[PDB]
Amino acid sequence: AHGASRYKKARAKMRWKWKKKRTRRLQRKRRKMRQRSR
Amino acid sequence: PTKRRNGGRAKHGRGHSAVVRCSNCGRSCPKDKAIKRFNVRNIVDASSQRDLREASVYNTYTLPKLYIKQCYCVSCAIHSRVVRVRSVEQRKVRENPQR
Amino acid sequence: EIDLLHPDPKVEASKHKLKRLIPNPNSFFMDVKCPGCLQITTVFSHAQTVVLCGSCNIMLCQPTGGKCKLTEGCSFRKK
Amino acid sequence: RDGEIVFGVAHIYASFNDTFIHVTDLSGRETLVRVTGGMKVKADRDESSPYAAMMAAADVAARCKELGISAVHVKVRAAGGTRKTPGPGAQSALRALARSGLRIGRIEDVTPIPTDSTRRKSGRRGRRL
Amino acid sequence: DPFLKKEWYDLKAPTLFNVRNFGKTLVTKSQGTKLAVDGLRGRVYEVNLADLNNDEDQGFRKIKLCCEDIQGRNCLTDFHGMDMTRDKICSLVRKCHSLIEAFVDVTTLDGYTLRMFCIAFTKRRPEQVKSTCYAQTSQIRAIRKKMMTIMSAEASKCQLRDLVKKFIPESIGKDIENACKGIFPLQNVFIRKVKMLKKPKFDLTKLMELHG
RNA sequence: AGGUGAAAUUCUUAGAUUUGUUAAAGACGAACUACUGCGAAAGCAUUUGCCAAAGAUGUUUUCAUUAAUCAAGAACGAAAGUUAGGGGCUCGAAGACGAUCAGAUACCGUCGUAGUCUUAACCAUAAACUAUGCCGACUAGAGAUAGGAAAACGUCAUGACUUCUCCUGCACCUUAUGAGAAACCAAAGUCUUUGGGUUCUGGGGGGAGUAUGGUCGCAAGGCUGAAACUUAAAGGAAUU
Repeated sequence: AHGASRYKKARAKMRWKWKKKRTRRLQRKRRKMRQRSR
Repeated sequence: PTKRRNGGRAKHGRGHSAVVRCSNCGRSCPKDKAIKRFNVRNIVDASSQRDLREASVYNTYTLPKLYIKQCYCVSCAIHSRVVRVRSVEQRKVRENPQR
Repeated sequence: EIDLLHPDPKVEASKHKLKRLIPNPNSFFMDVKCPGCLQITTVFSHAQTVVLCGSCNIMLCQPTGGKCKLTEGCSFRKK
Repeated sequence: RDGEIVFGVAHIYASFNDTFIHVTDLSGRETLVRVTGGMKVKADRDESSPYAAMMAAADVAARCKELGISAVHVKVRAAGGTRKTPGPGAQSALRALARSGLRIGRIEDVTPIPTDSTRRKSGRRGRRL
Repeated sequence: DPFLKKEWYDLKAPTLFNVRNFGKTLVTKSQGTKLAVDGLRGRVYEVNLADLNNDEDQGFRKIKLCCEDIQGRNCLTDFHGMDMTRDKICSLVRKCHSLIEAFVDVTTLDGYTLRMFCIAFTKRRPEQVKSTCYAQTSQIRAIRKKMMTIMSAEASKCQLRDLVKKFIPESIGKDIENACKGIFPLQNVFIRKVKMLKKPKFDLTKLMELHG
């Protein structure tokens, strides 16, 4: 996890707001693909 | 680390302040953290106003002053050299320069 | 340099009610003389109600925040 | 004629990008002469400039003498509204009406101001340049 | 070439103001269907009071005049409303005072109805060391109600012709101040702005009594 | 005319932009506005009335331990978003062209649908911040400030102001043989001279707020929440 630090960005990084969104699109896709195989 | 004890917004026991748009930038900043200079000034400078005293109708006339309240963005101020920037010690002073 | 056992009369008068060494009330009672009647009435200094006379109701005092106002020229003697 | 010094309100609209010099009767319904910074100068940059607003007022000065008008009430104006700080034309245009010899009276700021209103352009983070 | 088709008309003020002259305007030459004196009717004329007085005082404020009737290169104005200049009201606004405002919609004995406004600012005393000074809302409400009642009473008792006269010496502003001291001292106390909502009928014979 | 760093798209003699007086529409309440107020937090600035509710102060009223903190469980919870009706001015994710540039799906410019506003449901998260849990005791002064209360042969006319004391607020300045890694701190003090009461959370950095299972949701997603493998440093505050 990460909790409060979540977006510390102490050193050059991707940027948390973008990172959260990128993972959401990966996750959303995982759903329809897993429901397709039912 | 905290650069200011205050945080620069000067807000206590609210949780929510009013908002104003910057006069140059456009930006929504909080009213408390805006940085405001109420510019009173007469319309025609100083040097040029003697033309109006020469030319005009009526025996004397008070040339009426222009009243506006400017509000700034921090970034608009520091670019335009209203505030620039200060040392860590001299930061803390809150008085009027040019009383 | 300090005396907690024997504090000064001047300073302990200034303090709050309860913060004094012995707590006691700064309110008091009054024998009030309204202008018409020769009668007298025992009235509390801080009165929360509009106090009437002993017969044929005039009005002694109207309630306020703290001490009640007494109605026009009428004298009062503390107990 | 008999009582000299007849008046007419002048309406110096002076935003950024252009300066408008307008002359009208006291009622204000009927106009007398209209000049726009950009009628004089043809850059687009120099529509707003000190010289264009000065040269605008000289044509207004010439036309005012012919029609009747020997004197001018005046009403300066920034764009104001949502956008309230009158442009570099307004310094030079008001000076230029003096050097003609129109008789000036009664200056007013009349730039329109809300009692909080509407929303301004350029979004939340503003016109980042 | 366009302005050969026009001719000048002369505006005339009320007798109340004290200066007959001031109104100069051009309505253009008349044409059968759309004639000049129709188009000249119902124009509106914001004019400074220190012009009408003819003395250098009351630079602030403006009086609006609309010409109800026209007769032979002359225009006869009964007034539309009152206004204050933005130089004045913005100079009076300073930091660390309590701005009070008020209004009432009021009917005169003469038919038409008005919507007056008032502005009052609390004033520091002599020998006052307090940094700011303010009115405690409750105090403000009492003052505000007092302002409207006083304003309402004055407008109602006097007809519009009479009412304009009250405005010239600014007597109404003074009256509110001396009533309200009991709550809070105040300063300035202007009437600011007035707006006619009706104009009741035309009435030619009533308007000629004004123009002496 | 517009607009810009400079221009163009766009609007214009079938009369724009500017001048003036109206009318309609729906937003938003400038200046006064503050190291001010109120509110459990989210939040709350036009006038007047109605409807309950709250704190502080005052009290030689009353009950007499009725209290503090809280696994379960429950109410409210900005903005965005959703569902069904209204309303739709301005602004304006998408989209559209016009610029800039090597390219520019961006910054800049001109239009512009959802949305923004409101009634009725949902959602339940924000740098939702004082990044400091909630009650209690004691530590240190000065001057301001908001609310209430008492005093003065006080000054001007029940109130405004002056001087002084009391509690209750938001803070601020100065200083410590008090604390801290330091920045700084009337609390982060009274803690190796270690125990006033209590709730929740953390154990090197990733993998990961991911996988699977559960449960709430109309969805978006929320709450709970691993491992294999990986790595010698990540991280904090000051100095040059």
